[PDB]
Amino acid sequence: DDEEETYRLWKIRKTIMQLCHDRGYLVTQDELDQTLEEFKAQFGDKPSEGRPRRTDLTVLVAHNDDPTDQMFVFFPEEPKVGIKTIKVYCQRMQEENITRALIVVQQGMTPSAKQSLVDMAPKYILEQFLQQELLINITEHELVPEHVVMTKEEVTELLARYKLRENQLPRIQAGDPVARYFGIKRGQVVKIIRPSETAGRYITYRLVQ
Amino acid sequence: DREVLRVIFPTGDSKVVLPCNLLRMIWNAQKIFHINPRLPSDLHPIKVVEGVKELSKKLVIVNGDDPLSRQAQENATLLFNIHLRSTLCSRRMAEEF
Amino acid sequence: MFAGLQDLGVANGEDLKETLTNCTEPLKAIEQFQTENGVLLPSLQSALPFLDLHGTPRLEFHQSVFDELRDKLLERVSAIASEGKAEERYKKLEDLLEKSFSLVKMPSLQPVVMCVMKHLPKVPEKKLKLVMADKELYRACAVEVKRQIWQDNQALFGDEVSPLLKQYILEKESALFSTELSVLHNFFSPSPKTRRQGEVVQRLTRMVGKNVKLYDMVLQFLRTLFLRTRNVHYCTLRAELLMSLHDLDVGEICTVDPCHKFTWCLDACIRERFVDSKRARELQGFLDGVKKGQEQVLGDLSMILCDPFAINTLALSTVRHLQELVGQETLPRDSPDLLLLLRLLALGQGAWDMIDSQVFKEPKMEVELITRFLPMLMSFLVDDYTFNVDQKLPSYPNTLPESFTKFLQEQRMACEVGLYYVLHITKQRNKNALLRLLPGLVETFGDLAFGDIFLHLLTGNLALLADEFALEDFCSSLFDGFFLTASPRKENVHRHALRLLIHLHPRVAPSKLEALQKALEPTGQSGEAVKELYSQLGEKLE
Amino acid sequence: MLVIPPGLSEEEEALQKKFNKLKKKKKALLALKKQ
Amino acid sequence: LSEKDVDPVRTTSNDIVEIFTVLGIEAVRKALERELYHVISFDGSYVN
Repeated sequence: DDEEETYRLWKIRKTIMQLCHDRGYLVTQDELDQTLEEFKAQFGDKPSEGRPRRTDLTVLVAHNDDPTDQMFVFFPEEPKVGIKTIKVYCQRMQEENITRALIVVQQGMTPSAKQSLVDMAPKYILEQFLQQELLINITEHELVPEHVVMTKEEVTELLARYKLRENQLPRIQAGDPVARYFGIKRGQVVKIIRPSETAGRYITYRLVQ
Repeated sequence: DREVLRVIFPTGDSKVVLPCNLLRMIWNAQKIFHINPRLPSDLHPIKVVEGVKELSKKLVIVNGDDPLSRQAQENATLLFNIHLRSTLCSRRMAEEF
Repeated sequence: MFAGLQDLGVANGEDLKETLTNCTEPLKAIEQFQTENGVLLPSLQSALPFLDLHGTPRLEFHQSVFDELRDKLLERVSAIASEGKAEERYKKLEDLLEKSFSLVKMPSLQPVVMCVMKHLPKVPEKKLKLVMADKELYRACAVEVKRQIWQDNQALFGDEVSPLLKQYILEKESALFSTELSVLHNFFSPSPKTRRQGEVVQRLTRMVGKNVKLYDMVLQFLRTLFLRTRNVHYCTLRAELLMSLHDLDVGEICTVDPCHKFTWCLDACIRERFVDSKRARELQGFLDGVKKGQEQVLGDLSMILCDPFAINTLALSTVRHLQELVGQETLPRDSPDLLLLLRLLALGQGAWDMIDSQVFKEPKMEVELITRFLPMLMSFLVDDYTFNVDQKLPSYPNTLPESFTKFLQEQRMACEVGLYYVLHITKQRNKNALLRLLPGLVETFGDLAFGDIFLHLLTGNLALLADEFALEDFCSSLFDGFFLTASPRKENVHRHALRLLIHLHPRVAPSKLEALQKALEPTGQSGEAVKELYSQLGEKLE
Repeated sequence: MLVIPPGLSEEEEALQKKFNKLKKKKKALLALKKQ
Repeated sequence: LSEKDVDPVRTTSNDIVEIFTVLGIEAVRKALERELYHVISFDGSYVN
């Protein structure tokens, strides 16, 4: 179809913009809350073999604190992304000095492609995302409390204040949907804010591992 | 504090569990000191405000002067402080108690 | 303060004094004047003794009654402006205006006259001319009266517009010469919607209003002044005004603007910061849609295409398109979209030439550019890619062919394309490419590299190269090749170089810091901004 | 219509040669990396 | 949750494994707390 697929693409783009905004990337206010109509008028409103065909809505976004740090967001057309597509995306990233990518696949990418993706990690950081997982933003769900990523300095301050080694904190695994949403790696501590019915507000900490 | 309460408590459930029964203590003080709640009293509202502010300092859960410790202490006693300020108001101490 | 009262029969202070001068008993005449000529109401006459009794003279409540009747008249006429038959009531308001044009000169009733003039949609021409003769009457008149005045007053309209244009130029030159050398905040950083919401642009949109002739005359004044001063900001102001009027849905102005589709598409491209293929084809169709006998419209088109925001967006789109061609390994002749973009940018460059020369036809574009110069840019990019592969494979190609230098130093098109390619490769923080193309940057055609816009853009791009600015040799080569070629001669180049030095003073080594401070010493014949920059650097360095 | 001479210039021949050499280097690099 | 006209904020799942897979570890903790509270206070009893 075309209309429902247009709605799906618009929702996915809005989710990706919200995700980039949460990670601190410089996202303009207009594109963050763009309704369906301006998306239709900007991209073509005919994704099925038309103007808003994929690899046209891929977005490059620069970090707000440092303009030299950026991220690609790619939308491969093939349902099952293989080694060739990830290799060509890596080659595209080669021409630029930015090594952060976000691939939005439509189905399970091949195991060899995942192996290459995790192999190129030390130099090229990139994450996969099924298009199903981007049709909603799980952060707005009422069961998900507030997540904030803390710098290394305040993590050290926390550890010094409570005089505890980092392995004594509660753990959060890297496969956690919120952890993948925020793009956090092992060895990084996340502050979590919850409304507590007994105290009023509770702040806990989780170590990525 | 009212906005914060309406954020933390949806569905309008005003029943909570807290350490000190402030209303019962107020009633006990009224009966002990023979208030006679019909004549004007001798209690400056600024005295009530200053007393509440200084009382909030003493009720400590997290001990320390670090900004992290300060924030943790403020969060730990947030609900009780809101309840105390909503009970020991300047108007209530002069119109109801 | 009381002139014009004599016309209607209401005696003013002049005749009152002239009469009491040769009257022995002013009391009886004053009484008959205040009672008979004044309020002929027995109720007020009966009220007078009580008000005497309170000790508050008749003066105070007489003034209060006069003021309240004035207010009641103005409010009643305000209601009248929207009640009753339109034409008959408009003629009644015109009658009130022609009665009160004698009393307009007395300020205690002047607000009545100005309010009536404001309410009436079309003031009679003689009244408008008499109001224009006096400054106070003109300023007190509302926006409707100003609109009625400006339609026939060419010189007055231009004179009223001129301070806003001067303010726009002042703020534009304050932005182009600002010390905030940051990537996220540059000359073109704000979105077009924000820029059209500025004080100058909004004031222009308000004052032009919904009048076709006023909008056309503003456009013509902008064209004449842009031709006279070669100041590219006036084309930007014209585009901003038209787009703001379109946003406010001024149909009478959008309809009479032939470039409405073209200017709207260009504004969309600037807002999205990339001219896509669809918008490029739309622009091509609009340019080719100008029928025979309407070549003058082309001139307007060219004026829109010379807009610095549009120029920047088109240049960036062309540079990225060329890089995409290299990624596709496509020869530049093979891309019709590239040719369309080159035609658009050449038209933008030649807008002024077409406007002055009056030959309303697109300038010819020599093909040696596309056939030879662009392959040099593609070859430089391929050499960069080859060096990167060799780094990944088990020195840097920096040789500069003579053809590329010749076309950069002789072709304005090639000059601009190479300059924006330099900006792009510098944004990548690529020192080697910058130093390879610096000999090309040594000499440029048309001195477009010496313009304020390009110098600001280059400073913003180089702001990311503090680590390379920590090297004395890199700074020396950069300043000698590009900056010292024009900074001693051109004030703007010197000012921008000093801005870059101030922003990057602590990274530069003390020897090169002293070299920049000494060789670029301000001259008395230059502007005071250079001396202020020198004083700022002297204060901050120690 | 603008006159576009199809004849290859030194610039275009150099661009084609660099294209081909970059192709060979990319293929060799990918062969090395794939191992 | 991806379906249109379906609230993606107040929609729960009553199953903790699936909530853990979809929403996270704090969301599953909150859902587990709510499920325990419901199953304990259904009879009318109260636990701190």
